[PDB]
Amino acid sequence: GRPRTTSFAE
Amino acid sequence: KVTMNDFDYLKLLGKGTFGKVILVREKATGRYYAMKILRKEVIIAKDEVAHTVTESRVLQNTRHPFLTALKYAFQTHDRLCFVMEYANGGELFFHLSRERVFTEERARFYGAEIVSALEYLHSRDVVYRDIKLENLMLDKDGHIKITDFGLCKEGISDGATMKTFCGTPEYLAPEVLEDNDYGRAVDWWGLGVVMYEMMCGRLPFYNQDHERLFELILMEEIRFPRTLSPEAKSLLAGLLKKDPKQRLGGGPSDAKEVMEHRFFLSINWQDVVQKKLLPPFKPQVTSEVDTRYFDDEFTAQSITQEMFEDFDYIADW
Ligand SMILES: CC(C)(C)c1ccc(CC2([NH3+])CCN(c3ncnc4[nH]ccc34)CC2)cc1
Repeated sequence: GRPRTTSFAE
Repeated sequence: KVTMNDFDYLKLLGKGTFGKVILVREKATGRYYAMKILRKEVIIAKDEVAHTVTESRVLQNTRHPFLTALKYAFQTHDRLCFVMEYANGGELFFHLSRERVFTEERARFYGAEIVSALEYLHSRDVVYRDIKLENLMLDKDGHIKITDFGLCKEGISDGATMKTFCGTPEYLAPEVLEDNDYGRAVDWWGLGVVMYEMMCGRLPFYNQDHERLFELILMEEIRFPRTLSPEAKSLLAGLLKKDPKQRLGGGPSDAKEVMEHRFFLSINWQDVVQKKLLPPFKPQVTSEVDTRYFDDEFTAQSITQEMFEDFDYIADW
């Protein structure tokens, strides 16, 4: 499982 | 020139803020692609212009079987469109959520393909910066393809540095959580986290609170399962070494230190790229239009001058 991650960039 | 109406819009593969991704069929040829469709007004409003433009430039100057290939880039007045090759097999995130944990041999298959790709990219002076199960897909033949190149840095050769705090929280190298600049070693940390997810069935460090998740990546030491092979434990301890200069592939040779580790003793690096290896898993698709390796969440739905100068594109292949 484990939830879907999201890319960031400051 | 190419237009939105050269395509049949068959199935929805993804959807988010910045747009949708649709399986499509070029009408004039029969050949199926994934189309990334993005709203220009949302891209511009959320400062994601450079990334989109980088993604097109990168995708334009790369040629490798384990990197996704751009056929068409084009825009309308309100949209940007990338027509790339379709990954029938879905994301590794999908497969690993189902199986929970792969065998060392299978992990090793995928690990080699990622390594060959990062080798290629590093040879092109590109640092990928976003290795995750979501960005790792499987083609019809069972091979890996890296998708999503928005976060890349270009023109980083040897020991060049970067400053942008970017990527994915769970997957961040310790040195990127320290102030100031960082090098291409970060990609190997990335490989260390996906191999670990593939072999130990969980993320090496995790906390929903991001403050804690970062305290973990910096301070905590990885644990390994007891019956994980010694050469696997060795590989992982080497890739998830916190100090980049001491990390495997962090030296001056880069990918070669990772290729010459004894986890990969059986792998012929000449013939990984040439694709002579029977993959350990073939996606089991009936038709070309079958999306059983993407989520019902998306697939069950039916369907509808300066800034973008270096974007439009037609592939010669
Ligand atoms: C909403 C936006 C931001 C547009 C988005 C949605 C989904 C994804 C994840 C994918 N792994 C990559 C694109 N795609 C693909 N599916 C199949 N073959 C593909 N080839 C290239 C991309 C792609 C869906 C899954 C990434 C971005």
